[PDB]
Amino acid sequence: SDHKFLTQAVEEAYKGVDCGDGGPFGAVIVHNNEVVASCHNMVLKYTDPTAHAEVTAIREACKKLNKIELSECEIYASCEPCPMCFGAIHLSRLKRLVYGAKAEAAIAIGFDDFIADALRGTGVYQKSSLEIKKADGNGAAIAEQVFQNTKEKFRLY
Amino acid sequence: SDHKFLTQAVEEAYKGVDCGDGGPFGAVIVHNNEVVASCHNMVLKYTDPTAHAEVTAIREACKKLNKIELSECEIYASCEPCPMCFGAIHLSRLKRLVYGAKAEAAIAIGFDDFIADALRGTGVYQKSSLEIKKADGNGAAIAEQVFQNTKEKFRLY
Ligand SMILES: CO[C@@H]1[C@H](O)[C@@H](CO)O[C@H]1n1cnc2c(=O)[nH]c(=O)[nH]c21
Ligand SMILES: CO[C@@H]1[C@H](O)[C@@H](CO)O[C@H]1n1cnc2c(=O)[nH]c(=O)[nH]c21
Ligand code: NA
Ligand SMILES: [Zn+2]
Ligand SMILES: [Zn+2]
Repeated sequence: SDHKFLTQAVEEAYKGVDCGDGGPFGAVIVHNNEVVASCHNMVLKYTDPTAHAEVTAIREACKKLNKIELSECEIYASCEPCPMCFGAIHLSRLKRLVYGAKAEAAIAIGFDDFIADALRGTGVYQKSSLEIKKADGNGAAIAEQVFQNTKEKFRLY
Repeated sequence: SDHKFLTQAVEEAYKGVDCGDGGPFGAVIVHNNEVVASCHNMVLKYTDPTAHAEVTAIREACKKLNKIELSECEIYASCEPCPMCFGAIHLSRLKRLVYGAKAEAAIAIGFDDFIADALRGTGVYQKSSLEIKKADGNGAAIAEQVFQNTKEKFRLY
């Protein structure tokens, strides 16, 4: 299950950067193995710097389920969510987060050094008790290669 | 000019609570004394937990200026922005943030303890660069009074 949905997020990243919607980032929100939302970064398409893949997926899933909490759903991110996106995941009350690549893989291709303290447990004020799983092995390697692969295909933002 | 725009953000908070759009939070984005956006929390109206006042103001200002960065603009928040909102403020490259009430004022009336380390200067992985001003005197009094005046005028989220 984890491998399938992380793969779907990676494919969303590739698709979004291929059609010019935004950067190579994907996010899939799932409710008991039923995909509620499958989105990618829409910053360029929407002219919205908040339209990251995770925030877009949360918005879509919440309007689809007609409620502002997703306590029965889990989110799969192709890359480690940024501070804004992790805050949005916290506010969404999503019960589990699985992400593929570490943020350093995205920083390596010139992206801003923007890492969520609450995700890595390095904060004084912001804490998290959300279940967080960093993928390993297969899906992790594939997700880390995304930034070196999608790199001549978009301009940084 | 700070007091005027902070008071406008507080007025937005009151209006949003009256409308039932969301909670008592407002945000005003300006460009050299010209209001670019004036928003309040729209979580209940939009069925969107990311639709905080600050995120909504950022979206609307970026739509108005036809770009994803607001380096020439400043933001006034009625209350101390949450981690998600401070991350959005960082991504939007706003040059200055002026906030009225400390987050403890919102916590005292039933909101979650959800405080941004980067705003208070305790961040390790996330480090802010923008100028930050906490309101004093009459602006602080107004922004703090917002939560005492709106208690049980809205549904908590
Ligand atoms: C990586 O890095 C980067 C930098 O820092 C900035 C840019 O501007 O942000 C980030 N990003 C982007 N895109 C995205 C999504 O989609 N999601 C999330 O989470 N994040 C993100
Ligand atoms: C304060 O407290 C609270 C809790 O914690 C959570 C909820 O759930 O968040 C927060 N909030 C709300 N609303 C809002 C806006 O509008 N803006 C911002 O910033 N923030 C916010
Ligand atoms: Na408005
Ligand atoms: Zn993000
Ligand atoms: Zn917020």
